[PDB]
Amino acid sequence: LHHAVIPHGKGGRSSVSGVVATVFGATGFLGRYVVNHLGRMGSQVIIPYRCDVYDIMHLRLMGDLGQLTFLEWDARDKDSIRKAVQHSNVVINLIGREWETRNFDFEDVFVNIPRAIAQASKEAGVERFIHVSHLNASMKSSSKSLRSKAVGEKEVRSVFPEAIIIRPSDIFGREDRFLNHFANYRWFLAVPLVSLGFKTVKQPVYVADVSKGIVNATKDPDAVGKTFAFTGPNRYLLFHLVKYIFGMTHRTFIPYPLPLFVYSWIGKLFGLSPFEPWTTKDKVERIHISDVMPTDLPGLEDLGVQPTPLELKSIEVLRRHRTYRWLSSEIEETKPAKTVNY
Amino acid sequence: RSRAEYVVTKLDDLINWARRSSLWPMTFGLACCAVEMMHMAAPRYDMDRFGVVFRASPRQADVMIVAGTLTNKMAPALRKVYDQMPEPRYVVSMGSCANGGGYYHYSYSVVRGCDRIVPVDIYVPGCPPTAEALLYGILQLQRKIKREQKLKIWYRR
Amino acid sequence: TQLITVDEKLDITTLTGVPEEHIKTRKVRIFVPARNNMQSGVNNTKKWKMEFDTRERWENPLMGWASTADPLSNMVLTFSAKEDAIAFAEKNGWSYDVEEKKVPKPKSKSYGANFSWNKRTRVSTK
Amino acid sequence: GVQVSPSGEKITHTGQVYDEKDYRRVRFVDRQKEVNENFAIDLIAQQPVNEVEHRIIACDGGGGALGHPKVYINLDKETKTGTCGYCGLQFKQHHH
Amino acid sequence: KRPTVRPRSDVTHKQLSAFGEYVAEILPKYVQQVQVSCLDELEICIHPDGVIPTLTFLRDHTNAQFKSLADLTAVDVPTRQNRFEIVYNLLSLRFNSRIRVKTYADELTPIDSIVSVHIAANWYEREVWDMFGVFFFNHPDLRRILTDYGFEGHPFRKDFPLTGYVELRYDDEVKRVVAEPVELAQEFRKFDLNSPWEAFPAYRQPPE
Amino acid sequence: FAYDGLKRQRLTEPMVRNEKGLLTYTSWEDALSRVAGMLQNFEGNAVAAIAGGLVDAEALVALKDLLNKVDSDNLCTEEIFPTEGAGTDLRSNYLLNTTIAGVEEADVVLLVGTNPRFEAPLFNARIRKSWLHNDLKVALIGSPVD
Amino acid sequence: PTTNPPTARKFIWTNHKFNVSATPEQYVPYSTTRKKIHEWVPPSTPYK
Amino acid sequence: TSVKPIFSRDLNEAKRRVRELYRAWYREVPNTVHLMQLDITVKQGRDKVREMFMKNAHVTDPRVVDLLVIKGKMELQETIKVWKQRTHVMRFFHETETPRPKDFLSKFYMGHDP
Amino acid sequence: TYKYVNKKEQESEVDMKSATDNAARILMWTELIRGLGMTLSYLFREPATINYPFEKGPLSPRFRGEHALRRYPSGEERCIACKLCEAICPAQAITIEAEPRADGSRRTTRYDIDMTKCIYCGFCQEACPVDAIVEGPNFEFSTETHEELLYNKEKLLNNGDKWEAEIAANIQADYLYR
Ligand SMILES: CCCCCCCCCCCCCCCCCC(=O)OC[C@H](COP(=O)([O-])OCC[N+](C)(C)C)OC(=O)CCCCCCCCCCCCCCCCC
Ligand SMILES: NC(=O)C1=CN([C@@H]2O[C@H](COP(=O)(O)OP(=O)(O)OC[C@H]3O[C@@H](n4cnc5c(N)ncnc54)[C@H](OP(=O)(O)O)[C@@H]3O)[C@@H](O)[C@H]2O)C=CC1
Ligand code: SF4
Ligand code: SF4
Ligand code: SF4
Ligand SMILES: [Zn+2]
Repeated sequence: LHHAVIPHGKGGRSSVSGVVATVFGATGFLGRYVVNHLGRMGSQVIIPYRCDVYDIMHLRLMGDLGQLTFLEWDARDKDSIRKAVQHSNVVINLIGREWETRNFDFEDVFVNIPRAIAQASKEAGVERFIHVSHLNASMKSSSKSLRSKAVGEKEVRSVFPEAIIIRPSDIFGREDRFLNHFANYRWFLAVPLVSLGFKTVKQPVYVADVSKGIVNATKDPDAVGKTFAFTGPNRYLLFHLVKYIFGMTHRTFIPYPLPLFVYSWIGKLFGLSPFEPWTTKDKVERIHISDVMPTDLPGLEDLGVQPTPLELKSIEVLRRHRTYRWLSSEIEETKPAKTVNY
Repeated sequence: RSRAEYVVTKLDDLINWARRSSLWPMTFGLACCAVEMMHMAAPRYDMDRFGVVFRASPRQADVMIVAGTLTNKMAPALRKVYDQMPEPRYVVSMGSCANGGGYYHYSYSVVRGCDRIVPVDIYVPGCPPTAEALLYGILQLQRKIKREQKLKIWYRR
Repeated sequence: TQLITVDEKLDITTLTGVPEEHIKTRKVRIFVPARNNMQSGVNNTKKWKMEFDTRERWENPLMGWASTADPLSNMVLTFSAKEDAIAFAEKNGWSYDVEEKKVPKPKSKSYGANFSWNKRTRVSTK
Repeated sequence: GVQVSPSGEKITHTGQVYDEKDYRRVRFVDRQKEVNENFAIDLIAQQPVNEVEHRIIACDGGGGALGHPKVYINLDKETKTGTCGYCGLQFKQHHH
Repeated sequence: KRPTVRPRSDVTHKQLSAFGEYVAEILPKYVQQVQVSCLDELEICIHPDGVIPTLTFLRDHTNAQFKSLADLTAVDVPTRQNRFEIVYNLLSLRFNSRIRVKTYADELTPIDSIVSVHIAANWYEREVWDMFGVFFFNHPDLRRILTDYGFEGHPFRKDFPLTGYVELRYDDEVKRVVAEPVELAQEFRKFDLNSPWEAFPAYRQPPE
Repeated sequence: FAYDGLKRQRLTEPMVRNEKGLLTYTSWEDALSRVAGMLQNFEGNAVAAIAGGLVDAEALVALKDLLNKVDSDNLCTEEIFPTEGAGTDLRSNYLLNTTIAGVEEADVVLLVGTNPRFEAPLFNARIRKSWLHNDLKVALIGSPVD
Repeated sequence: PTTNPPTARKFIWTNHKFNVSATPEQYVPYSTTRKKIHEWVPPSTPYK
Repeated sequence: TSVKPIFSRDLNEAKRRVRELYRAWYREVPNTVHLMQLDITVKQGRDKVREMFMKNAHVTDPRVVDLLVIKGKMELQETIKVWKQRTHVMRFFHETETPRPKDFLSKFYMGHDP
Repeated sequence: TYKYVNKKEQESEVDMKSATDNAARILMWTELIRGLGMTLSYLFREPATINYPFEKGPLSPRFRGEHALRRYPSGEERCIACKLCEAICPAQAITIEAEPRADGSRRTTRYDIDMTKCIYCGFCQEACPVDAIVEGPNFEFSTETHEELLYNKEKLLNNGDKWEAEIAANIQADYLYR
């Protein structure tokens, strides 16, 4: 290898981990955690960004001096994508929206941008490309986003043949769109679950676990060309999961069995917004799609991460949503949700 | 280009003009450099003329002038009062101590630069930087937040 | 009534606050420092010193400076006596390597040997 | 003078430049690497040789106390001029 | 006469030597050494158990009246058995004089606190404990005063590194200021600024 | 002045042969795995070691223990010393037994088959010092060398 | 500097530059020292 | 081989002081977890207290263990009166530090540090 | 000698006029009215505010600002890589490496100043034997990133080329004191 890419130090802030990683979805929810881990171990992290320097400026302290390179990029600019991936050996793709704008739709975001990034990366000569799709993105799913991510997986594997495809489940964290969403149902009268929240199984995975998995994929020699499944340790029904969320929030719980078609109607009613929508039709379809069982795919165990349970890491998310009455409540004051083997 | 882009740009220019014409520091200093920031508040330089008025609580504060040495006993308080400010919050580091540790860079009890704790928007060098230099930093911050285009990036989204 | 009896090695490592790595994995060197041959002055070879084993120094990615990860790289401790250095090292729990002081050997100097009648010590120049 | 590498990056007067495959040029991407355009090596190569008459010349760099500590250069070797160790100005004795 | 040499007065040296003899013969139980420097400063070195009688006598004696404690500090000389040399600087406003009282301690022998004599000794002994680890008996509230909360080790000791063992930085994963083992972008360059030629023949030690 | 050889022609990464026969860089795990696999493939007489000149005693005893554990005794050095007779069995047979203090103490020295000025410059300097002061009788079997 | 202009030198800038931070013209630090330890290059010819 | 005691004449009285300090810490841990909004549970804090005590368990000198009791009592008081914060409490867990493995292969693969 | 700041001399007794004066002082707020009048005088004075950035605060030729590396009138850099500034630098903000140049002169290949670590004390410019490193009076060089405040040899030489017009003039005006 090169003389400047040899790792040095004891793995701290000022150390050299010998990885030059271009992280494309670094501004969003998972991106800040993966950039935090990369800069923690000490890395050359390139952040191509689209939004304001103020909006990315929370990432400025994630690493040492000169170890983070921020640069403009446009999703329609192959020249800018190539100039972002020109000096790198790991290219990490986290580009994604939960809705559709008039400039970018699901097909563009989950197919065209990852294909362009992988093509520029292959023509620039990187040796590791990591692409984060979603779990249960096989094909012919009931939502547009899952099908688009599946055909994006196909295109990414066709262009870059040894790309590490990571399929995490519904990621929960401090700034997620999952636990904060289910706690944001508290602003309405009831919780409108489809079939009262049953026949829908979920295993959420911690964002720090996903980020540690991505970093160990950057330094894993035998992970090339593989598809990993990043899932949590316990499978919960959707009803029991929302029940545990509202119990930890200590707010109230009134469930409501509401049919899926009119729930999709009110979902796209909320989604027809110029700003970031509270929910969309695709969002409620993703909520009510059950998670598949990962049998043959490797996971966080095979990639070197112990999955932290939601019961252990749930109070750093839901303590924001509780009132003053229940603010000083511990873990043991809320009964954990019942798990299911299936 | 189309009509809507020009309207968004002019509205955004108005937004940024208000934001840079009214910026309030948190009444917060540490050392030598805090003596120099009150020398900038002194009548010669008139940060009040520039439109820049102290508010003690971080809830009414816009810009955080980290002026002095950040110690290990002070860093959690620094981060706390940074996080308790509202969303449009900007940070100016003042002096060599807040920039990169300064004259106590090799100390056991000194944070090597306040950017290890808070995201620093601009850096003002000197030990202490004169009130001239801090006024220069404040005007540079005004130009920097004049440069941003939140509404325009939102429309391009 | 104010004297108790202990039969131990005076271990204060739990009171020093040093982490376990920098106690167990460190080797100190106790010696009188050698006189540098660029000068003839010998005032620096009078006090005993302990230093620590050298750890890794690498190059900074940004500027190229000498980055380090150990705290005890510039640690030099001075002592009046070798047994005092042994006492300090055993009290602080560091394994030590001790070099005996290299005193210069006394030698016979005579200006008249430069002008010998028969010996080879006569010099051909001045 | 300044020269450019095959990678297109200009070379400083110290002579250092990043390699083609060096990852540290992303530091210069979308920015600039600045190099002082005035090189001291050729800026002395354009300096004329000071022609004096004495066997030992004294140099202070000019300006008196604004220059360097004054040194004495011995101009005996006819095959090589005498150079001040501080300012680099060459001196030559007259053999005519 | 000499404009570059500090003028000296022998009268102050004689008065301080006479008072040193006076204190030494008044308190032979604890006074181990009495010396007067070339700078006309009086130092009495005493046993650690005699700190309370010595300070009380110096404060409450009519001929001493050292009612003001200038400072309390410690010096770490880690080549002797009792490595912490504890120094009390005292001021007499009645007689316009200054005295220094020295004692010794090591890492496991505390000495008596003089808070009952001087109230400034409270914070000064808190500083001494925080910086050097010397415990003080019968202190009202002996705790750390200058180091960070939960700081392990006493940083003014000689064997403690200059940069320390941990540093603080903000972690966004846990949203907290957290401590990490020390890593420096540029290591502190140790300079050997000691000439191998003897500077002061009056302080030439005999060979070992 | 030969310390600047430690700045050029240096091995920094482990290398292995390709499938075409060229040396390319690899990881420590891969290099040690290949060498260990070959070592487990081959038996005691089939594996041997040879040591050069700039080698410490720690690596020598480590390689000795490794080849003794795979039952290999072909532990050779590239410098030749006679093996029969006493050989390396007796420590007086291969050692400067008189030592450099004995260089100062002797009065007649006989150098057989060596050029001490270049083979051991400080030992030759001590010979010259004792020749100048104590008047050694130095004699030589070998080529006429300054 | 109209009655007492400064001394003219051929390395002084003919054109001044203002503070060019947050621009493509800004100063970016780098190491001005060349490579020190040189790796041994293996030959490109196989032995067999 | 005769020294001057600090508080305890022998190791048994100092062990009694250690036991009393452990009682006070074990009582305080639920109050700390309730008052400062800590991620940990009551079991994790008591396990951490036990871990620190067992870390210091190898001491057999009465003066050293008396000073350890003194330091533990100051930490306890600094926990009673809220001077240590959430960050100061969570520095005991090292949850951001990747631990160095104790095996020779990992020590060899990372770097030259033994 | 000494004096009392609050101890009054004897007593002013009790007189009817003095009692009336004290009653007027307490009731009609006389000291409050005169404080109002003095603040009114400040209102009618002229402010001491200069019009930054069009008016700049006055300075002196000794002012320690942004660092610079000077050259000789021939254009050769004054620094001779003697590392005296790095030795004297109290904050250890100077890093120097050097080698013989192509013509044999001893010039720096690396003269870095961490200006976030600098304390701007002038020890380097008073320790330099050849007036190579100086503190030009530029203070208006605040940046937006921490990296670009870490100065290397090229930046320092380029700044010395930029500010040579007033650095030489200031050294001419002040050098006779130093
Ligand atoms: C609206 C019209 C204009 C109004 C005035 C506006 C301009 C002036 C503003 C001045 C600045 C005020 C700022 C706030 C000041 C607060 C302090 C303050 O005022 O304290 C009050 C001070 C307090 O005094 P004090 O506090 O110093 O007194 C000591 C009191 N103890 C010991 C209890 C603390 O004075 C008063 O309370 C006096 C009130 C007014 C009394 C007026 C009496 C007038 C005469 C009556 C008739 C007399 C003759 C009777 C007949 C005789 C016949 C023989
Ligand atoms: N969040 C979840 O529940 C899960 C998400 N994933 C996947 O993981 C990835 C990262 O997740 P997450 O952080 O939550 O997603 P976000 O919603 O936070 O967005 C991720 C990033 O994508 C960027 N981006 C989106 N659209 C565009 C576009 N058209 N052009 C340029 N940049 C764009 C955004 O940049 P900017 O800020 O500039 O707009 C943002 O930084 C996504 O691909 C997501 O589908 C997988 C499993 C679960
Ligand atoms: S940078 Fe200098 S002036 Fe400012 S606080 Fe630090 S020491 Fe004081
Ligand atoms: S700047 Fe001056 S003091 Fe520093 S190395 Fe160069 S010549 Fe020496
Ligand atoms: S001004 Fe002082 S602190 Fe700054 S570089 Fe010069 S000597 Fe160092
Ligand atoms: Zn000269």
